[PDB]
Amino acid sequence: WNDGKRYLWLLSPFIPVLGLIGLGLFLYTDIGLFTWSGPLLIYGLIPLLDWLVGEDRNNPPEAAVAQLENDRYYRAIVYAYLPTQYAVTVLGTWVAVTADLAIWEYIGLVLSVGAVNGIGINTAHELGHKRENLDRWLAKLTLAPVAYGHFFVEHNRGHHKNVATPEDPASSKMGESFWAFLPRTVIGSLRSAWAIEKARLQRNKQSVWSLDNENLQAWAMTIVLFGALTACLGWPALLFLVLQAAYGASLLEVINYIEHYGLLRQKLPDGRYERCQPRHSWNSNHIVTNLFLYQLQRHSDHHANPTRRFQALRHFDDSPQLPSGYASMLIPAYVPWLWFRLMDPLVARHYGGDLTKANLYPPKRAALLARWHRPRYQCTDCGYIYDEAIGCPREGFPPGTPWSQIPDDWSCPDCAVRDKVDFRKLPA
Ligand SMILES: CCCCCCCCCCCC
Ligand SMILES: [Fe+3]
Ligand SMILES: [Fe+3]
Ligand SMILES: [Fe+3]
Repeated sequence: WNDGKRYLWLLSPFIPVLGLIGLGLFLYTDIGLFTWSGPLLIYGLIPLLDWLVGEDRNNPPEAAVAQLENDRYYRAIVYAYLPTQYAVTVLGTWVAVTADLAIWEYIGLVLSVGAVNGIGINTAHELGHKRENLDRWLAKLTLAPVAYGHFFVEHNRGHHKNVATPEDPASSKMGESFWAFLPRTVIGSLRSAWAIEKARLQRNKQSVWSLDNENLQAWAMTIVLFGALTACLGWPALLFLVLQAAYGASLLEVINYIEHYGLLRQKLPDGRYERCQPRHSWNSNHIVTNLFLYQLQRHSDHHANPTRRFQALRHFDDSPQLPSGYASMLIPAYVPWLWFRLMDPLVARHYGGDLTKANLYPPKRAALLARWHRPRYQCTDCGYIYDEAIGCPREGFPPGTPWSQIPDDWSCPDCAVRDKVDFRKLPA
């Protein structure tokens, strides 16, 4: 079974090359428009190829899935992204602090570098799920230029666990404007990351202000990079880096807004939420954007099986579908009323006119209800095996720890989507 779209994945590592070409053209021909090579590319060009080329509801055969995850080329693709984002950042900073510029082209440079680092954040997300030790460090390195390093902890252990619940500071509520959502998600991510790492360290009988704190390990790389650039160039370099990092963080947060807008997970008869399923996240199958990003828009199979590699994701008929691709709907997300008009009918239709099973904004509940309501152990998902003789030293359990001493709320440390009570006791 020939994959077909094998070499077409190369567009994903090609975006930083596009930014580099734009910077080179600006430096050579001295034309201002070439600075805006990022905003134009991700606002007018991509949501034009997305219109030209339609859907694709295709899945790999089950037999071929075994060998798709053992191909080194699909990992070389992701690895190739790294040694061009740093080049783009360095060149952009040098140009912004050295060459004479007007205000608007300075803004264009900021936006271009920020966009490159936002797709860098996407690559970091793709890298941080793999259980290989080297990939975690590579993801931490990738998150450095955008200065948002706590993502590696938060996404892996507080978002994938609290999907589509009124507690997660990463799931939208229907009726909530984006600008009323950005501070909430940013602050909640900070607090949750700090709390998670402090809890783990305290369980390990060690102070939070230690070199083992992964948040500090992630932020040290950003501190080092920014300090080196500032020492080489000066304060304007620091200002430019701060602005571009802010824009990249905004780019990540708008996608977080889009993914799970309005959905909700139903409580089990006992006091816990049901396991995450493909019907708890929006999905789309637009070819061009799924090529420029690493199969990102299929945020159902990944977000219910957070170990399948990006080349083996599937399409599920039960999931809700977006009107278009992600890049197609970024302008109709900064504008609140337009986004509401586009989305609210779709949510109501998906829930069959019964909006008592939706994540409703508390201040706007009554209006929406008036307008729309017309009625040895193993993990069963990722295969991780816990052995009493080996134990889990990272989580604070020394070797020789009987299964009874594990807390009931403990979750699988490869996927964090199954609790202790969901494991299966393997036979001797
Ligand atoms: C939850 C996965 C994070 C995805 C990060 C992508 C952010 C950049 C997307 C830009 C699309 C135009
Ligand atoms: Fe998500
Ligand atoms: Fe993920
Ligand atoms: Fe697991």
